[PDB]
Amino acid sequence: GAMGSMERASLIQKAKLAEQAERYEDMAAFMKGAVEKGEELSCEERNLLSVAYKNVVGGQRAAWRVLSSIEQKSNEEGSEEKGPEVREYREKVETELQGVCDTVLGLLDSHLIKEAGDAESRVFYLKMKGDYYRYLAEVATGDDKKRIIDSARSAYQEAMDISKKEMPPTNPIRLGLALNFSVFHYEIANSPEEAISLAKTTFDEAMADLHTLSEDSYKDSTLIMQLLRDNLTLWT
Amino acid sequence: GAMGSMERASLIQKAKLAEQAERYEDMAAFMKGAVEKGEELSCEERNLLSVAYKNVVGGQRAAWRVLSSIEQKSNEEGSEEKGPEVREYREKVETELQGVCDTVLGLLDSHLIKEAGDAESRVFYLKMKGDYYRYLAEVATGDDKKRIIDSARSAYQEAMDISKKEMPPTNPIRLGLALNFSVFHYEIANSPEEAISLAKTTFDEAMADLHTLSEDSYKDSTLIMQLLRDNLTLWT
Amino acid sequence: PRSCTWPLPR
Amino acid sequence: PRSCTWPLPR
Ligand SMILES: *SCCNC(=O)[C@H]1CCCN(C(=O)c2cc(Cl)c(O)c(Cl)c2)C1
Ligand SMILES: *SCCNC(=O)[C@H]1CCCN(C(=O)c2cc(Cl)c(O)c(Cl)c2)C1
Ligand SMILES: [Mg+2]
Ligand SMILES: [Mg+2]
Ligand SMILES: [Mg+2]
Ligand SMILES: [Mg+2]
Repeated sequence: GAMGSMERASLIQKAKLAEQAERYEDMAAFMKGAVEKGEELSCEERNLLSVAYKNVVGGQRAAWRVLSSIEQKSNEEGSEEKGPEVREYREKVETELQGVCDTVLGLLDSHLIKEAGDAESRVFYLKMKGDYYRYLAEVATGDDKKRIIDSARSAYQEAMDISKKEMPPTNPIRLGLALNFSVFHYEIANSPEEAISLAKTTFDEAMADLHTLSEDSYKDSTLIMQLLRDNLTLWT
Repeated sequence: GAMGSMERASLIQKAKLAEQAERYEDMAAFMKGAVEKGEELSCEERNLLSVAYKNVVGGQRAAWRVLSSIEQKSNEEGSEEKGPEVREYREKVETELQGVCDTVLGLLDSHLIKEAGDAESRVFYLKMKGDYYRYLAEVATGDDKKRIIDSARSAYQEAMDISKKEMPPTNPIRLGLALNFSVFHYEIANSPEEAISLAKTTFDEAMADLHTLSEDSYKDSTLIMQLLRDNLTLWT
Repeated sequence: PRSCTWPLPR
Repeated sequence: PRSCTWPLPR
C-alpha cells in the first residue's frame, strides 16, 4: 500500500488535517494506511475512519442517485433515445462506489472485527459492516442482491444483540446503529412497520435513560435521538 | 489518454451528466478527452471546460489555504514542534494543484489558443491561461515566481487588448476577464490601486452599455458587474 | 426529505 | 470576504 512507509501516528495526524481541509478521499486513504498497520484503533481513530469513508461514499451515493434518476426517466414512454452514455456513466460511478464499499468491508474483515473484543469497538465495526453492505444493496440488482441484503441484516443484528447486552440505551453508537438499522428496514428490506417500531422503541428507551447522563453525554445522545424523531415524522 | 476510445459527443454528454452529479473531476477528465480530439470547442463546450477545472482547482486551492494557514501558525513563536507532517501534506496538495494547472495550461498551449481565431474564443482561452498561471502564482515561492507572475500578467493583458478591440464592454467574458485581472493586481502583483482602477473603469464602461442589451444579456452582464462592485467595496 | 442516517457527511 | 473571481465554483 502507498501508505506503508508512513508512520502510524503521521497517518492519523494527516487524516485530521485532511478532515480540516475537507479532503475526504485523502482522509480515507490515510486511515486505511493506519488500519493496515495492524494495531487496534482507539475511539477517536475509529471515528476518523468512519467519517472519512462516510463522506467519500456519501458523494458517490448522491451522484449515483442523480444518474439513476436520469436513467429511469430515459426509459419512460415517450423519452427520446439518447444512446448508452447515461447507463455507462451510472455504471462507472456504481463500480467506483462498490469498490469503496469493498475496501471498507475488507478492512473490517482483515482484521478489525476479529480483534475487537470490547463491546464498543465490536459494535462500531459491525455497524459499519451493516452500513456498507446496505450501500451495496442500494445499487444491487443481480443474483446476489438477496445475499447482500442478508449480509447487511446479519451484521446489524449482531451489533444490536451486543449493544443491548453491553451498552446503555443512550450510547451514541447504539443509537446510530438503531437509527441506521431502522432505515435498512424501511428502504432496503421493504419493512416499514419494523423500521417504525425500531425507531420508536429506541427513542423511548433512550429518553428513559437520559437522567443518568452528564450534560455533554446528553447532547451527544439527544442529537441522534432527534434523527429518530425526524424519521418517524417522515414515515408516519 | 483514457478517453481516446470515447466519441467526442459522448464525452460532452458525460461532462454534462458529471456536472449534474457534482462529479467535477470526472467532468474535467471528460472535457480533457474532448479537447484532445483536436477540434475547436463551441461556446457551450468552452463553458463546460472552464466550469469543470474551476471546480477541481477550487477545492484544491481551498484545501491548500487551510493547510498553509496551519503551517504558518506552526512556525510562530511559542508553537509546539509537531514534525514534518503539516508541510508534507501541504506540499502534497500543492503538487496536485500544480499538476491540474499544468494540465489546463497544456490543453491551452496544445492547441486551443493557436486554433482560436474568433475574438470570443481567443479571449476565453487567454483568460483561462491567466487564471491558471495566477493559481500557480498563489503557491509559488522559488526562483520562478516572478516569471509565473509575468506569465499570468502577459496572458491577461493580451486578452484585455483583444477584448477592448473586438467585444462590447458588457460582454460577460470581457467582464470576467477584467474582474479576474483586477484580483491578479490586488492579490498577486501587490498593485491595489491598479486593481481598484481597473474594477471601477470596467464597471462604469459596462454600465454605459447596458442600454443596448436584451433582458437576458442584461442579466448575464449585471451578475458579473455586481462582483466588481463587491470587490470595490472590500477594497475601499 | 431523505431518511436520516448517522454519521452524516459534512 | 475573499475577493470575487469568475466563474465561481458550485
Ligand atoms: S471517541 C472519544 C469520545 N467520543 C465518543 O465516544 C463518540 C461519542 C458520542 C458522539 N459520537 C458519535 O455520535 C458517532 C460518531 C461516529 Cl464517527 C459514528 O460512526 C457513530 Cl455510529 C457515532 C462519538
Ligand atoms: S455559450 C452560449 C451563450 N452563453 C455565453 O456566451 C456566456 C454568456 C454569458 C454568461 N457566461 C459567463 O458568464 C461565463 C462563463 C464561464 Cl464558464 C466563464 O469561464 C466565463 Cl469567463 C464567463 C456564458
Ligand atoms: Mg453494475
Ligand atoms: Mg424488536
Ligand atoms: Mg512545492
Ligand atoms: Mg488602464
